[PDB]
Amino acid sequence: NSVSAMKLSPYYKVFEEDALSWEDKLNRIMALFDVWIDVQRRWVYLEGIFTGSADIKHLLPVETQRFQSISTEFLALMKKVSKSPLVMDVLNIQGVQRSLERLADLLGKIQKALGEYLERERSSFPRFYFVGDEDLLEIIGNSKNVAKLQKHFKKMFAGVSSIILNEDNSVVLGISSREGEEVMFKTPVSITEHPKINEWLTLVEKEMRVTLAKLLAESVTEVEIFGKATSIDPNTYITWID
Amino acid sequence: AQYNANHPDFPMQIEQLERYIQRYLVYAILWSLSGDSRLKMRAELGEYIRRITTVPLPTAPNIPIIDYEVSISGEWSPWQAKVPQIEVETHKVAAPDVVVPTLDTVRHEALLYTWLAEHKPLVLCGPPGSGKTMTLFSALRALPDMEVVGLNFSSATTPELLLKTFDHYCEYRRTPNGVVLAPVQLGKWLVLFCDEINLPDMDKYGTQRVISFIRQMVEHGGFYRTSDQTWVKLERIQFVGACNPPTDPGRKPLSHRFLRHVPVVYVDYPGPASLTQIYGTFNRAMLRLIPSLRTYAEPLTAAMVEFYTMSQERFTQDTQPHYIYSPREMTRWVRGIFEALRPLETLPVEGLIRIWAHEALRLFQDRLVEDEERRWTDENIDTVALKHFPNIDREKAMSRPILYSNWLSKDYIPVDQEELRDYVKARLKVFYEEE
Amino acid sequence: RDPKEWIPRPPEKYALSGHRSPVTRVIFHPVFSVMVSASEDATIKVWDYETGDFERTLKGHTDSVQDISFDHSGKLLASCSADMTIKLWDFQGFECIRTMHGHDHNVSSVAIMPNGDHIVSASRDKTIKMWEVQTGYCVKTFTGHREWVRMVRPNQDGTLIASCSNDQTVRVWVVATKECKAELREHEHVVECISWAPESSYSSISEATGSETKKSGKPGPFLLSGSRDKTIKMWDVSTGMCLMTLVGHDNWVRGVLFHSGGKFILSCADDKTLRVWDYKNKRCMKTLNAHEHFVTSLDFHKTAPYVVTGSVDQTVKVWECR
Amino acid sequence: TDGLFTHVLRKIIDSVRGELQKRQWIVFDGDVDPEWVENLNSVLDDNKLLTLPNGERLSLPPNVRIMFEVQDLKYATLATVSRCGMVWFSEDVLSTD
Ligand SMILES: Nc1ncnc2c1ncn2[C@@H]1O[C@H](COP(=O)(O)OP(=O)(O)O)[C@@H](O)[C@H]1O
Repeated sequence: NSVSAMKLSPYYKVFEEDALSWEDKLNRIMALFDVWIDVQRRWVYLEGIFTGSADIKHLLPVETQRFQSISTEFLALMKKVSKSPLVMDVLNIQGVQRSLERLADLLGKIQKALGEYLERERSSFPRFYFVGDEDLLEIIGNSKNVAKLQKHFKKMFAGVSSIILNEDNSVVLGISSREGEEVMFKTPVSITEHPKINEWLTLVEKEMRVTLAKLLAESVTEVEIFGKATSIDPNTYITWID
Repeated sequence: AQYNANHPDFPMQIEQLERYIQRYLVYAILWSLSGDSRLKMRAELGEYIRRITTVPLPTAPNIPIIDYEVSISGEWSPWQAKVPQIEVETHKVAAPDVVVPTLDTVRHEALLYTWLAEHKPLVLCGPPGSGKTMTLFSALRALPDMEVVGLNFSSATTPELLLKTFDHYCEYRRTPNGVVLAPVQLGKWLVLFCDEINLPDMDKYGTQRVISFIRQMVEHGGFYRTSDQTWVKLERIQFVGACNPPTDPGRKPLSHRFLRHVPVVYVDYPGPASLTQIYGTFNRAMLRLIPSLRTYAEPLTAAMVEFYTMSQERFTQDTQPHYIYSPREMTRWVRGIFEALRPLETLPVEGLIRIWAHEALRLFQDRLVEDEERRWTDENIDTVALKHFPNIDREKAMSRPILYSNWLSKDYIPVDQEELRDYVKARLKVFYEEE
Repeated sequence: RDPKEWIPRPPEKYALSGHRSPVTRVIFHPVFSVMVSASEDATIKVWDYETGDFERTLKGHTDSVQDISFDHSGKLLASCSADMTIKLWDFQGFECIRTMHGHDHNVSSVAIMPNGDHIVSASRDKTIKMWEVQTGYCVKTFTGHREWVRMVRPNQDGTLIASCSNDQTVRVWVVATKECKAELREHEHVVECISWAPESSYSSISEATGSETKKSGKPGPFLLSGSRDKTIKMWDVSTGMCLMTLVGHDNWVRGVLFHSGGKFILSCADDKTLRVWDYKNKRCMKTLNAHEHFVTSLDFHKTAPYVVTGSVDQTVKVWECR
Repeated sequence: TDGLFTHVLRKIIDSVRGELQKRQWIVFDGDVDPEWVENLNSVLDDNKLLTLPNGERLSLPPNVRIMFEVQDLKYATLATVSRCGMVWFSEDVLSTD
């Protein structure tokens, strides 16, 4: 925007060359990083698929070898980036844009080859049938980082917009809705004891069901006092509602 | 300079520098004024130098000076110190890559590395199969920043072949100083290996077009692009030539204007001692497959060398053009015996002798024209085997129909003539209905 | 005689010789105790394998018969010959009830689908065709092979058909959707014969190859492919990987199959020998000097302990197993 | 394979480049017939969901508005008319001056 505003200024004629050079470099860094962010995300949620699954090697051997080679190339490029982490240095890397394009193409080719694996993982957690292939890949691959899984709980549950987690992000303490209403699990579910996504998700849903049952029992016990009562005071009713 | 870089705390001193320079000057004169001549001429030049120089020289009464290199410390050290008796791996026997170290081999490798380091065009001259390509590739293995591209010249070779090679492996880029031709990859020097530089035909006015083209690119550093008449300058492009002696049939002497830019090294056939060393090493590596046969390595190598020598002497290019024998046939001999011995868990001496005779027949008798030559080859194979392998079953090893095939078995084993005939008849019956 | 362990023994039972031309293939009748052999004299002779007595000849083909097969009930016999025709035989009345044309050249294989309502055949015009039994109409044409298709064999449930060709590859097709499921290309020469793995050997194959048990419970169909490079290779159709390579024949492999008990591999080659392979240890147990010339085919009876091998010497032999 | 509207809505929902923090307006400038607009019945209702045949359901973000710019509604059904708020632009709204 600043470059364009300088362009429309009358004093731009003396500064045409270097302003155009800066426009070119900004356009090139944008073009590089737009594909870079996507490539990074795809590698992030494909490495989890290809490492956390022990039987994917036997189910999809050729694709496993292809992804191992692609990941090796990506780690080599990442090490080259970390050697000189300057934005201009990585920009000036010989064929960095072309490498990013071929990486995106290869990751897309691998991603489309993980269909049957997803359609089979849906059998473990039944609610995965209502989740798209890209979303399912993001869920399964990024099971370790549960911070970014909060946006996928609305597609699997009626009102569980997000889950409640401890500081370590290793034990599920409860669930939350879109309005901020929270349900605290009576027995919190630990992800460490059940590392796989589907088992601890099933434990979370079962704990939600039993927790709502127990809280319904407690609420019924509390509200039977309000029944068969000639007069009810406001404050206790309001605090019971809250 | 490299020694000084290796020793930052103790740079080269003046006395060590002068000693090194004097010894290297004598060594360079010897290898520059006689590198394109036989061993006897090199010895004569060394004797003349010893008679006329004042530089300190090796004290050995009979060893010629050319056998001594110049160590960086400034003293004469024999080339024999860099030729260890290696033990080749069994799976790398007679492989194209493996090179058995030899005095001539190490001397020529050092000479080529000296010439190739300056990007100076050079020519290797010698009889076919002497080891010119082997030595060049071995020297180029010591220069990781060089890519070699092989071109094979013929009687019809024209600069168009070089232009196609340049189009494939190089790119024409426009620069402010003009058009520059450089290899597509960066930081590497392209080496053009022309295997038959002296075959291209001379016109009726005694000029080879491709030789003049190469001379123009070497002396003037470039050529003219005939599409737009634009001068093109070469960058990071090097030339290496190989050729048979000009006295050989079909070979033409190179122009004196071309020869001034290219030093010439003469790579002659290895002597009987060098051949014995190389192929005894190969046989020792080969014969470790069968432990019971390890004691027969030396007689086997001696028989191979003797038969090769007599075949080379008896059949020459005077009789037939294809009567060319070289260490290449010895390498093929070793490779054939090795491939015949790989699947065999055990084998008596007679079986080894039969394989040796079969490979000798397949290498030295297939190309023969007249029947008398083939009879000579048969009789002399028998005599050589008897001489170098006494006290063996003559009839069991040299039943005249020496046939080997893997058609009747999973492995390469001797096959009877009648069984082979029946099998070929059945296979022909299938062949008629199929092909 | 362990009910799933017998292997053939070098004392032959009978050496039936009535053919005037090399015997192409030999099969067993699934229900009756009867044996059928096809030869290059355009005749399909029928033998009794208990008493070694010739019964009758099924003629009608013009040129050499290349393959014969039975349906599950054994009530129909399908034979293909070099005259580009496939004939369906009513084995009860021993008459040709239907002759099917449509292949453009020599037909080298034929097989009846396990459902029995379709016939699959492979020929030299690089195509595999499917024919209705009832109408004789061609309904499918599996194209994709680049050379002469030598064999075609359906799996146990009939959903997959495998084929081998002169193009040195083995292809597995899907009958329902005509697509090529996999293209198994590791043989260095022309592939002659193929055979599917029975369900009784799935556990044995999985434990011999070291393959970990799949969470689905099905190890996946396994395929064998004898070829002219004197090797036998076991494949995993689901993954397309060669589980093992069996080496030891001295010539081109002509036939290969499993023991009905799923513990051994029986194979015949042109090295004049019949070999029994222990794929558990990937080694050959027993070698039988079956015939005096090339051995063209073999069959293993499902229940009775009997092995039959045809040969180019115009002799069909029955082997007792002990 | 996502369609044009599905791709746009999914890109907005993902918010890889901060799409959710903007004001996203999807304007359907063209003719309306029940063949394509009835697929937006769940989108324009209180469900705020775009249900696809593959079982995927895309929630409508609160910052996304579905817009239709049409010249007539002689083919739209009552279900389509019922689910949206109409603003009527008579030709007298834009005078020649
Ligand atoms: N010292 C050595 N060690 C191993 N092999 C050798 C040695 N000297 C000669 N040879 C054999 O001689 C052959 C040389 O042939 P080559 O170099 O191709 O001849 P040219 O260069 O004239 O074409 C090689 O095949 C190699 O096996």
